[PDB]
Amino acid sequence: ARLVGVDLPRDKRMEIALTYIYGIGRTRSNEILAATGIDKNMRTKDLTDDQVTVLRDYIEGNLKVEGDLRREVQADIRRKIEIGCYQGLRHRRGLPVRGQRTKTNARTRKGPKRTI
Amino acid sequence: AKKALVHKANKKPKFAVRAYTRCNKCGRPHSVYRKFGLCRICLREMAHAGELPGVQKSSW
Amino acid sequence: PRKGPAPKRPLVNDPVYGSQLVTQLVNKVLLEGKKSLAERIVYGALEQAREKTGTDPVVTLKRALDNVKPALEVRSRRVGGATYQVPVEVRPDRSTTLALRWLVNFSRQRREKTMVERLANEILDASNGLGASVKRREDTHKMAEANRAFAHYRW
Amino acid sequence: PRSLKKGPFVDDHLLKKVDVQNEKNTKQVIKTWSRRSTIIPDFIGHTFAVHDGRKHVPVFVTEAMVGHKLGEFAPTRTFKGH
Amino acid sequence: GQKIRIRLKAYDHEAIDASARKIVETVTRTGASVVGPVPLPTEKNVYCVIRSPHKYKDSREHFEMRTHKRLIDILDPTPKTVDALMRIDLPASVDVNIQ
Amino acid sequence: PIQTVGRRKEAVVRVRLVPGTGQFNLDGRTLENYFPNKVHQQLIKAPLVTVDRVDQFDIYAHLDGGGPSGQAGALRLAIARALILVQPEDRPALKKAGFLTRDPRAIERKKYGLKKARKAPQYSKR
RNA sequence: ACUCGUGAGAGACUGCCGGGGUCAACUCGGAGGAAGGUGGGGAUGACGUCAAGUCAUCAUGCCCCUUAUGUCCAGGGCUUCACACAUGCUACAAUGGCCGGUACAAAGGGCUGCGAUGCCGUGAGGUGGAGCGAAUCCUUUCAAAGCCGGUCUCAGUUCGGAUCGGGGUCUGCAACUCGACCCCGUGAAGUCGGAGUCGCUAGUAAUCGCAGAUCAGCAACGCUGCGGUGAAUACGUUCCCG
Ligand SMILES: [Mg+2]
Ligand SMILES: [Mg+2]
Ligand SMILES: [Mg+2]
Ligand SMILES: [Mg+2]
Ligand SMILES: [Mg+2]
Ligand SMILES: [Mg+2]
Ligand SMILES: [Mg+2]
Ligand SMILES: [Mg+2]
Ligand SMILES: [Mg+2]
Ligand SMILES: [Mg+2]
Ligand SMILES: [Mg+2]
Ligand SMILES: [Mg+2]
Ligand SMILES: [Mg+2]
Ligand SMILES: [Mg+2]
Ligand SMILES: [Mg+2]
Ligand SMILES: [Mg+2]
Ligand SMILES: [Mg+2]
Ligand SMILES: [Mg+2]
Ligand SMILES: [Mg+2]
Ligand SMILES: [Mg+2]
Ligand SMILES: [Mg+2]
Ligand SMILES: [Mg+2]
Ligand SMILES: [Zn+2]
Repeated sequence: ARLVGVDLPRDKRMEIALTYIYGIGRTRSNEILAATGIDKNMRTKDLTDDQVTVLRDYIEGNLKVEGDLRREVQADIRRKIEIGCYQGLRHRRGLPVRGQRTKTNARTRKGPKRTI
Repeated sequence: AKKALVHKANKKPKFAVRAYTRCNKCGRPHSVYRKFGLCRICLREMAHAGELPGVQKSSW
Repeated sequence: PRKGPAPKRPLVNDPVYGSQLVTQLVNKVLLEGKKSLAERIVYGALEQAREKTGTDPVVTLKRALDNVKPALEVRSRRVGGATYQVPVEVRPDRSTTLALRWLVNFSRQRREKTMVERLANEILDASNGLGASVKRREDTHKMAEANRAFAHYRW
Repeated sequence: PRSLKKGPFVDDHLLKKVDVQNEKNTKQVIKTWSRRSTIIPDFIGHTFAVHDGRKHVPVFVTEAMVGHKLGEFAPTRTFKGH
Repeated sequence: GQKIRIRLKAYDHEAIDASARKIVETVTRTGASVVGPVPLPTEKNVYCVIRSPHKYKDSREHFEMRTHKRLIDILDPTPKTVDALMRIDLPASVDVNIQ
Repeated sequence: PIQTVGRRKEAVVRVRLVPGTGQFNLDGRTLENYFPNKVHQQLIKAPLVTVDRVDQFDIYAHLDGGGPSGQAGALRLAIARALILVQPEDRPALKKAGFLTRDPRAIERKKYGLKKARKAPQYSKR
């Protein structure tokens, strides 16, 4: 299926189909499906348009999803990097902000490994 | 241990979070037992001399 | 071992059937010390093989064991700076142990998407002569017959 | 994060300094030695000279950076690279 | 029917047994019913200490502290027995609790 | 009244024999309900099979401590001991079978400098 | 009348029998017995070697500072990073993840400390606080693996959880360098691994839990201890190390 520009998987359980939406994850999907009363084990083959549309209505009314989320994320990044904050300088240097052990770990943030 | 510092620690600190152990016999800051008030080496010496009433070698 | 041969444990017999081979198989397939779970695996695979083949499970088990058990093994030793392969006969007990080990190892590496199924299919293939264990024994005997020229070392 | 029930903590001496400063309406460089005091909307148009371990670095504070401690905008360690 | 919990605390078996005996003889002399020194789980405290200062941690030493606790459940608390228990002196190694 | 006791790895059990039927009472429930494991049933019933006196003895069990296997071993040992006590005639055969011999193995001491029991920590020559 | 906890005693000494042995040590087998040939484990380091480690536990000979290299206080640092090595945890999935029902242990701690029942929070936690200086009250009736029922059909996946944003609780006068925990978004590398190399011979290997020291908060995946389920193999010293 398709929703908000997101191609719902051909055959996947809704608990992860809603997870694939960038603004909703595992526990958010669990709470949303609990609230709507929808079974979390059924397959995509039985999906219907009206329930999907009302779910879209609820999620857009109560939450912000996709491009808006991105935009406030980069807005936060730019304001923090402009105000000279510690997190701003860490983003400038491309390093973790919490201040983990940069000695050996943090390869995830530092990206590929290059030898000298 | 600097005697100035050990006497200072004995002196009542201006705040409740600034108190710590400072083993009495030698003033070692690290590795000190709360119950005995003595550190590792002091406990070793007292136990081996047998002057501490209750400590003995353990073998079970 | 230097002082002498150590005693061997008195393995106990299976109550469900009465064959120590089943006990040996469950012991070999034991993983992370889950005895009951391994026994359940073995019983389920045996029942599946029985229902697929329509024959006696113990009978087909001995058939596969006799088909796949080896007779000769190759040992390595270095003489004059050159490493040579020397073959030597193997006793029946170790032959059976190696047969069971091969059965388990080549049941490990099938692609049936389910281990309880893979074990049964490997047993059937070994029984009918199309098993990876059978191929392994073929290769072992081929290597022994090819490199038995150095038998005069007798070590 | 500071608990909401207790509320933000501000040094008494620094609070008095800013209060007298904004009562007199004069804007000058305040010799600030508290890296712990949190910022309050009353710091809209004041300048603080915080201590970085070597010398006082003056920093201008506006409404943009509300909700952060003083030490966030004053780097402590210099890293020139390799 | 009144019962008093006479608790004995000590570190050494010889002295705790001697104190319990002494209590038994004095109770018998005064003529009161006592169950005796019923056994209890003894407290065991284990402390581990590094062998030497400045690293060298692969070797350690372990220490133990044993305290023996005995209960003397005295029944029919005769005032003479109570006064005798009060004025009987015990070694410092043995502690007597009256309750 | 007749009484017996068995021990295996801190598993202490109480067993009393009755001349009744062949019912097993383990803390108010049957052998199948309590510890439903074929190994446990066979190890519990082995001494009775060896003696060949099936279905005229009732046992009532009070259990404390240990685990499933330990309790099963303690029960088998206790019933063997009670069998010998009630009928010493079969004692030679049962002892030859090996049911009256207590099993003197359990968890051993943990020694400092190691991880547990006897396992050696990772020791490298580097 | 049995465990139970803690006092005394008995019990393994080649004790006896048969054969080898110089009729000697010692050895093989057998009977009794809980154990048979130091039953299992711990405490236990001879003369000396490595000018081994420690003037930062402490003590000490000599030199050095004494108006300083002694001393108070505010802030910062000991947690910095384009890299390299060592020790552990999490995995790489079906002997499995998740959801519901369901039974078995040991030992230890508790005074300026444990914290019951009840009420509200998804849950960290907020109110209150009986019972305890402790076989009694709390650490949940000490659990987890285990057993039964349903989904997943081999996917970078319902496996896997780091990184980055948005909200709170708790100890602390003091959480931005610089704590932990709870709620959410976030979905990266990783499909059993190169020469080479390490541990282990019975309750052992492996796997799964619990408690304590230091401590108000914790960098606790470390150390110390207490446990559940529980293997395979040893033909024999030619080759590697001592
Ligand atoms: Mg402190
Ligand atoms: Mg200390
Ligand atoms: Mg090393
Ligand atoms: Mg020497
Ligand atoms: Mg030296
Ligand atoms: Mg030297
Ligand atoms: Mg000195
Ligand atoms: Mg100085
Ligand atoms: Mg520092
Ligand atoms: Mg450091
Ligand atoms: Mg893990
Ligand atoms: Mg469950
Ligand atoms: Mg709640
Ligand atoms: Mg429970
Ligand atoms: Mg994941
Ligand atoms: Mg996981
Ligand atoms: Mg990968
Ligand atoms: Mg793949
Ligand atoms: Mg290789
Ligand atoms: Mg801590
Ligand atoms: Mg134990
Ligand atoms: Mg264990
Ligand atoms: Zn000391």
